[PDB]
Order: sequence, then C-alpha cells, then structure tokens
Amino acid sequence: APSHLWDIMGDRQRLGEEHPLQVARCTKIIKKYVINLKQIAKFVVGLGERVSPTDIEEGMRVGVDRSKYNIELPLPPRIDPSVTMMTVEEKPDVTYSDVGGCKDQIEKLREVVELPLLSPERFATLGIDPPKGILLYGPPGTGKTLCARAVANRTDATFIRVIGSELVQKYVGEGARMVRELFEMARTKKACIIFFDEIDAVGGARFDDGAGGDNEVQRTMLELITQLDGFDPRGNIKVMFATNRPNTLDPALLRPGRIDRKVEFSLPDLEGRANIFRIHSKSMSVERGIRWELISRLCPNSTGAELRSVCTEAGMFAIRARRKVATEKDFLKAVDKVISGYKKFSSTSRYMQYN
Amino acid sequence: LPNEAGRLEIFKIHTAKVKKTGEFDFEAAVKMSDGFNGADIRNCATEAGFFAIRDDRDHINPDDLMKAVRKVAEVKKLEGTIEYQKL
Amino acid sequence: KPTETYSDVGGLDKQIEELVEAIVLPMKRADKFKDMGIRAPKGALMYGPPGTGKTLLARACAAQTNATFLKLAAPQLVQMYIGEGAKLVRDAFALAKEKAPTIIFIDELDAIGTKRFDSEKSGDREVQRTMLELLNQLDGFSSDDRVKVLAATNRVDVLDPALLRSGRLDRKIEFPLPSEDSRAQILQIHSRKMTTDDDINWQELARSTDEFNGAQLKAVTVEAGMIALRNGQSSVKHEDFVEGISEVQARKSKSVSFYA
Amino acid sequence: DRGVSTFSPEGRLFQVEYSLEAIKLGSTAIGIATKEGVVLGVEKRATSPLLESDSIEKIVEIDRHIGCAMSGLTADARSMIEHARTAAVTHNLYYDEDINVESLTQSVCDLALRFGEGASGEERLMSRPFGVALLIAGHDADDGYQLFHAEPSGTFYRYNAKAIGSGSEGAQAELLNEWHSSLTLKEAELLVLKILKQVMEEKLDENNAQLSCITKQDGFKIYDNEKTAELIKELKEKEAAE
Repeated sequence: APSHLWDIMGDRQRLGEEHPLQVARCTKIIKKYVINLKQIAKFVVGLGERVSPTDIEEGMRVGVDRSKYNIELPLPPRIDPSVTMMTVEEKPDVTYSDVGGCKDQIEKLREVVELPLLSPERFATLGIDPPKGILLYGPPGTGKTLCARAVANRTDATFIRVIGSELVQKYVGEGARMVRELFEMARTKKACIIFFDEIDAVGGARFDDGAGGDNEVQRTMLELITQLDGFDPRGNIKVMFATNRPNTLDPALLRPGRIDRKVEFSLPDLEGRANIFRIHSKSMSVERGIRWELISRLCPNSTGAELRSVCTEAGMFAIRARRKVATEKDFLKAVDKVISGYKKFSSTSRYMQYN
Repeated sequence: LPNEAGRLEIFKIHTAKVKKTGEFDFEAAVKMSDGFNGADIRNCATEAGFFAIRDDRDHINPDDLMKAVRKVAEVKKLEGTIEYQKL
Repeated sequence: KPTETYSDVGGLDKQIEELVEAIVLPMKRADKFKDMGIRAPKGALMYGPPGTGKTLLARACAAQTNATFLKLAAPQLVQMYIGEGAKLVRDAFALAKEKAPTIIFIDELDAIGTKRFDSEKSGDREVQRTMLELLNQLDGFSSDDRVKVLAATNRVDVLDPALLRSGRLDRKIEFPLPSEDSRAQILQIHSRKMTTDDDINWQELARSTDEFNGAQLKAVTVEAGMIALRNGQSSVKHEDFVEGISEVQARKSKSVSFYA
Repeated sequence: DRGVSTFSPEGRLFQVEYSLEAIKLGSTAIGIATKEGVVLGVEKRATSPLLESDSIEKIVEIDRHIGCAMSGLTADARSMIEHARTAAVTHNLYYDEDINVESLTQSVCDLALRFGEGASGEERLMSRPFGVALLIAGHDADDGYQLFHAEPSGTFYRYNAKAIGSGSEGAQAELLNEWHSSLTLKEAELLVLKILKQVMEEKLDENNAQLSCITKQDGFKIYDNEKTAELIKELKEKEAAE
C-alpha cells in the first residue's frame, strides 16, 4: 500500500552513490588503516567526513566504497554468525507457576539467577560474588526444561537456546567458532540467558584409544572452557548446563569455577506428587468431591512425565466407557493403564543413572 | 641414544662458551642420568644456572652441575620410549 | 598487562617461585645470562587438577613484567580453512619480532596433539598441522629467550612426547592440592570483600577443608554469603562457612549393597 | 566381564548391586516385632483363579519357634531354606537347646555371604549372587522375640518393623509412625492387613494373603483360610468406624 510514501525519497538516498559500500574488516590501526576486503585484498585508507577517530576499532567490519576506497559508516562485528541468530526467542510459554508444587529446585534457582538480575543491589551490601553457573540434570521425564523456562519468563530478556548437537558442525574446527558466537552476543546484549541442551553429546572425557576419529568432540569443550574461564575471567550472564547423562560428562565439568549451585531433581514423594494433580485439576474436568491424594498414593515413585499422563488419559476413558466427565472410576482405570499397562519400557524408573 | 663415550663429547660443547670452573665434571654426568633422558643434555645447562643465583656466584658449582643432572630425571615424565622406530 | 598481582594469592609461593624463575628472573637477569652464556628456559609446563590457580598464577606474573602479552588458545588453532591455523602460530611469533620482550600463553596444551596411525580412521591431520608449527617456529628464528611461552594443560596423560625439549619447555611445574597453611591464606583473601564479625578462625576451617583445589576454595566464600542472604543475616558467622562446605557429592547417598 | 572379578573404579560392584532390583520387584512382605510375638505376612499374588494358593507358600517354617518370610525368587531362596533347616537341626545335634535367632541367621548367612567358584583355600557351595531376601523371625530366652532381614550381600540387621518387595518403599513410611512398643497381638495383626491392603491393587481375601505368627506357647502357627478371613472382617469393622 505505501507505494508513493517511499519513492519520493528515491531521488536522494538512492540515485546518488552512498550506501553501495564494500564490506571489509580492518586489521591494523595507525594513529593509516589497513583493511582487508572480503575478496582477500588489502589497502590503506583514512577517516571519512562523518567518521569519528574513536569509532574505528581493531577487528571490526568497516564498509568501504567500491570505486575509491574510503571509510564511510562502521558495521557491527561478526557478520559470519548465522545459525546463532535464530537461537534468540521472545515471550516463552511455560510461566513461573506452571511447575507443579513448590520445592527446593525453584527457590535455589531464583536466588542465583532471578535475584541478581532483578535486585542487583541486594548482594552488593555484603560484597559477595553471585554464582555464575548452575547445575540441573536429574532423571529425565521430570520436567527439567519446564523449570528452566520458568526463569526466562521472570527475566524478560534475551534467551539463548543452545542444543548439544549444535556445537558439532559439518566442518572440523567450525565447532570452536560456534562457541565464540555464543559469548560474543553476551557482551553485545547484556543481561541475557544462555541454556545448554544435552551437553552429553559434547561434554565428556573419552581418553584416547578405541576410536581414532572421535577427537573432534573433546576439542569443543576445551574451547568452551577457555571461552568460559580463560586467562582473563570474562563473564557477565548466567550459564545453565543441562543434560540427561551426568555420569558420562567431563569429571572436570562438575568442578567449581564454572558451576557453583548444584540442584539435582528427585522423584516427588506423596506430598510432591499431590500438587502435580492439583495444578492439572484446574484444567480438563474434575468431579466435585474427588480427592487426588488417594490417586497419587496408589501410584509409586516415578518421573513427572507419567504423572501428567494420568490426567490426560483420564479424559480418554469418558469416550470409550460412555461417561460425561472424568469420574473416580476412570481414575482407577488410569492407574492400571498409565502405570500398570506401561510397565514395559516407556519409562526410566532408575534405569539411566550411572550406566 | 649415544653411548657412554658419545655423551662425554657433548658436555664439553655446552660448557665451552658458558663460564665454568676448572673442576667441571667429566665422566660422572653420564653416570648420574641413565635411562631418564640420555638424549638432550642442554636441559642440564639451563638448570645449573639457577643453583648459582641462590648462592650468589657467577661461576657454576661443579656439585650444582651434578644436581642439575639429577633434577632432569623428574622433569620429563613424557614416556616416549622408542624400540619400534628401528625399521 | 592484567590487573592480577601476587598480593591477591597466598600459600602458592612454592609454585610461584617456580614461575618467577621462568618469565620473571631470566628477563631482568638476562644481562647475567649473556655474560655467563647460560640459555634461559624457553618455557614452563603447568598441569594439575583443573580447579587450581594456574590461570590466576600465570595472570599475576604477566602484570609484574609490564610487557606485551599475547594469548593464544590451542583449540582456536584448528579451523575449517586449511592453513589459517598454521598462520596463527606463524604470526604469533611474528609479533615477537617487532616487540622482542613479549609473553605467549597457550591454554590446554593437551588440546593439540595425537599419534593416530595404526588404528582405524587414519587419524585426522586437521590438528597436527598447527602442532608442527609449534615445533618448527620454536626451532627457527625464535628461542632467543625473549619468546618464553607459558604452557598450561590439565593432565600429563595424553600429550605428544615430542613437545618437551630444552628449546621449548624446561621447568615442569607441578600444582598439587594446597596444604593446610596454603588453603588458609587463599580462603582469607576471598573473604576480604565480605562482611563478618571477625570471629572466624580459618585455622579450623583449613582443616575442615580436605584436599580442595583453588576453585573449590573460592566456592566456599560464595556459598557462605548465600546462606546468610537467604536467612536475613547481617553478617556471615563461622557456622555459615562450615555449612557451605558440607555437601553430598562424592559417593554419598548409596543405593549400593554391601556396606554393613 | 563386569562381574565379581571386575571391581568398579568407583568403589562398588555390578552384579550384586543390581540384585536389589529383584528385591524391589518381589512380593510385598510385612512384619512387626513386638513383645507378644512377631506377626508375619506376605502377598502370594494370585494371577488367576485356577492357581492353587495352598500349594504355593511364601512363608516357610524353619523351626518350631523360628520362621521366615520369603519374598523374592523362590528358587534362590529354597537353597538357603534347606541350609537353614540343616543348620538349625545341626545346632540341636551338638547342643540340644534353643538357639539364638541371630546365631541361626548368622549361620544361614555364613553360606549366603560367600559366592563364586574358584577359591584357593576354601570350597564354594554356592555359585552366583542371589537376588532374594527373607525376613527371619523367632524367639529365644535371652532377648525375646526378634525379627531380621536376610541380605545375601552384607550383614543382616535386626528390624522391629520391616517391609520388602514391591511395597517396600510404600510401607516403610507407615512403619515409622504407627509402630509402637505397646502394640498388642490384635493391634499388630490388624495393622499389617491395613497396610498390605493399601499397597495391593487387588481385593483382600484368603487367596492372595497368608499370615503367620511366632509365639512362645504355640510356636510358629500358620493362619488358615478360615481364620485369615476372620481377621479381614475385623479390619472391615475398624475401617467402617474410621
């Protein structure tokens, strides 16, 4: 629709030659600027008309004119990162209250992450150092990522999603570049959150012999550790490591200096599993007078994934058994279905812990 | 690895331009390090300079020269034993 | 130069004096080595548990020299473009020409090296390329004892046996776990920025800490402040340090049989 | 291998550590040790009405005054039962007196704490670690009524109230509260049936539930199907008022 609202300006910013600049990176600063083109060509230029002497810095993309090379406008550094530009999300789904029950996992994470971001002056009175990293592993199916997304909602800032399979690329040595792409945006965008997903595919100690082609995996963590704690302790944002195989990780990865607060998820007890059915009681259909504490007692200790499956499957009996809403009789049938019927695999139940 | 007579000629090489004392050891340096290194002697020449600084002496103590050779035994710990590269 | 000095560390003087004889004394005493003809050590090997102060100790020595510092990571030497990583080591010592008294630091020396001949996969060779540059450059115009490099690695188990020579790395500096008096001075420095009642005796806490590295000691003062923060305490007492150190980890919470 | 000859670098073992899984997957066995005698009960877990519950037994009588509760694999446990009966009678051969229940349990564990085949200085009767666990009860003239737990891995312990099997973790929390030193014989029998019915999904009757008691006067008495059903009716009268 706005066809004529633009071309009116097409006789100034377009017909004239200003914008068509050749993107290139500056190397040495003599205060003579040595700049290397993307075509692999080097030259020397000076300042521009509107160019300030303090704007040009070492290792930064600087657009230069194609005909007569001169500095006109500076460009943001690191134009090469591409995939990491899609890792930024906004307005997640799971809220802070979506986690079933109030336990130690919620209170310990909000103090080391949400507290220093919302109240930076609280810990400044005692003059202490808030923990940079955290630890969440636990058994699978417990809603580990559900608790991690509850923190991103209260933060209201940039959330960086990092998949463990993203570190390994299709080129040897590219994995080291993917690590620096994550920490470069930490300085550009302050007070953000980065989250690792399934670091077991990368993080670990494989020693030497037995493969011969697997040395590409261990070189990613050695760069990740350097980018985390290097010769210069550079860091701002909090770091979250999450994987389902804690025993196969790097034995140095669990040491202090990166992760401080260690919180391991546990199987909810009768009091813990009771709130799981209560937070789901507001949804679906619950008959008046049904006590969910008796349903959770018949169910033994298991992961939270099977707990939410009870309320979901309970609504499925009303269609086959010819029922209006979910009754207590259909709840007992879900015990023999969600639990007793699925006792063949489809569960962890102290399966993967060490081996 | 040189033999017992081959190493003896090398100690005079590193101690030639380096200022020494006329008591500088001859054949005992070979007997001090056996099987630990037996290859790179120049490590011993660097370590011998630190013992003379603590005693405030420009010349190297012949006893400190033997102590520098003994120190090299624990310096490497790199394994690297070669019986397989003959062929 | 960095902002770290020797005053911020304590109890490591046994390992510090080994660093003073590498990049510190041979630089100022070079006039003595030229008259004596003794070649300064080309470098120093650093290993141990990863939670030590090897990053802090090497940082405290760089500021006292007041010279140009160069940081080069070993995993950064491998790139998808062939020859780009080979030019990194080649251009790293090229800056040691224009500026002769410089300092080069290599983190995670075990990151670059291997054998990989006999067994399957025929190796990689996208790594050892930049490793041959470390052997060739240090045997080239370098090794004037102004090129001294600080080599920091984790363990000694997996490494190229050809990395150690009188022209590359001489003094092998072991970093064991700090002792009683060594941990007492480290824990006291990290608590200087906190607020306490001055009733804490670190001699008892030094014995409460059993075989902890430099990183495990820093986490003590971090958790000690978190205990008084959640309880609403105005100061950190001695009981907060004992409670902060105690945690499961280890083998505790055993589902295993036997015991008895 | 990862067997008894391969010791784990973390300070543990493989084959025997996994043997606790067979215990956790076994039948629910509940018992309470009081001053009026120990009341033991198990769940026979009838899988079909054609199963004859009188022929199968998860509660075996070792001695007149000493009995056990078998929850687990019956095969691996029966070898210990034959050794338990032999050791209990062998002690009466050299002594002819009432033996301590802890001493009898130790004698059963003497064979049960050794496994393997190749040994330099001793013979090996067993072979592989067993994944079955029993609850041994009895009475003597010294410490009175005692209740134990048979662990083939480590040394046995004396438990006043112990639950094993599929309902081990479920019934363990209930034994830390309702248990008391003043519980009588009638209160102990009604408490076991109340806890066993909650951890059991099926209905409570004489077919899937069999209980026994160890006293001084009557020794070890097995509750028949007639008396067990009467104890269930007494539980229904207590639950009706509550």
